[PDB]
Amino acid sequence: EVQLQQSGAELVKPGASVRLSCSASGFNIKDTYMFWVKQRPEQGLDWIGRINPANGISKYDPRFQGKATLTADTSSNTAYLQLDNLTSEDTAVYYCAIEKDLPWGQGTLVTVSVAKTTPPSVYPLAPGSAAQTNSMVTLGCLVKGYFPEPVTVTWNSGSLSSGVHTFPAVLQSDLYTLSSSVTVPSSTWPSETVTCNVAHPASSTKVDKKIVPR
Amino acid sequence: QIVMTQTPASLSASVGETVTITCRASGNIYNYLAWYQQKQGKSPQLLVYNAKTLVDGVPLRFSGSGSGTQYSLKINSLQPEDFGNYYCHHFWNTPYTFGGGTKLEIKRADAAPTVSIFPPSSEQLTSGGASVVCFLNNFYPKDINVKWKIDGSERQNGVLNSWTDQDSKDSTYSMSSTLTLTKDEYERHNSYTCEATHKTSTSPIVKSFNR
Ligand SMILES: C[C@]12CC[C@@H]3c4ccc(O)cc4CC[C@H]3[C@@H]1CC[C@@H]2O
Repeated sequence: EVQLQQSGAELVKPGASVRLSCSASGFNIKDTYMFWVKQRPEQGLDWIGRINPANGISKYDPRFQGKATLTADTSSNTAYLQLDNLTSEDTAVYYCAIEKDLPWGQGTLVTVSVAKTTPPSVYPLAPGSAAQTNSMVTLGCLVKGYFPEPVTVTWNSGSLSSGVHTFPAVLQSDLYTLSSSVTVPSSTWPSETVTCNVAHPASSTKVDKKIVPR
Repeated sequence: QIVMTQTPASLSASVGETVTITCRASGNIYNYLAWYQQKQGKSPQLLVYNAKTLVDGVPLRFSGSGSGTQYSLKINSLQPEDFGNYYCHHFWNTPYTFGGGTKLEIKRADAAPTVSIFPPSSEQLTSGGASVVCFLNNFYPKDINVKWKIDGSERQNGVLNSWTDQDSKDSTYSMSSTLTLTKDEYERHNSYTCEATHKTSTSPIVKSFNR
């Protein structure tokens, strides 16, 4: 299929440089004008540059001229973006795209920071003993004390889709805290089994904490 | 360089409502513009390019228009899934500047927060901290305040609140209020309380546990 895959997310200390690799599949970049976009946490879309892989002449927005470098090789269609002297003002989601009707890349998150990577402790949120029998109940998972973004919280390995709510983690002393709830009928709980599964790639840690009554 | 100024900054309209988002260019961009819809956490979606041209698969309700410096996107018969951010992309020349983005909320009939309170997790206790969580699911409008009555007196020291985006269907929100205490502080108090005062009931929604 005709689609682009960007590199994995990376954690970089301030000052260093990153080479992001956007791999296109199903077509050839030597015949497409590629460009990149920046997006700060909660902020807008910034145009970083543009490039024609064939010859290699790239145009940039003056703002990024001093740190962004669009480079592309046809040998493997892998477009690159080198970011020099990284500062916090760079921590953002960088997208890869082509100047045509083809969906952008999934974006590569570049988290510029000094904080060492830490695995999330997931805590099961079960009711403190209240008449739960009432149509449906609501239990949750509180994942906290982890860095860096992102993480993956799912209920019963994707089985539980409806009624799941995951909240955009919040920073604190450089650590994050995120939570998720699930509304399952009074029936499935606790006759059935329901547990959240949270995965944190950056630490190669995955975890299953069983939601059992107190 | 051609700077793009888009308006309105934030917006709200109900299902079925025709809307018009506008992007005005400092210099004539000769129809070289494109509108993108970015739903939270996802990648921009191309809706319209070359001024009026709509992408394949994009629902006929999304209309694009404009001329010279003024360009407008018109979403006729608004639908619940049309919420999110919208940007305009100029590419008459470099740099291909973006617009400021338009926020879009979906007007829906008010709904009240289904409050739930969960005392600290059995395990967490041993670490030396205790987060009492209260989930207030499926309400609207986002305008809402919860308060933490510790035992008798009021608490507001050390609380994290987060709101999800609008649901794909019921356009409702949700909030995760977390009062993070320390083992001892939690061990020296009983009736922790989550009082939700929302614009739907003069009598506040109250859920609490006694320990
Ligand atoms: C990629 C853009 C949207 C898609 C546009 C397109 C879309 C289809 C096509 O056949 C040609 C072009 C040329 C310019 C492209 C634009 C350049 C700026 C914008 O982001």
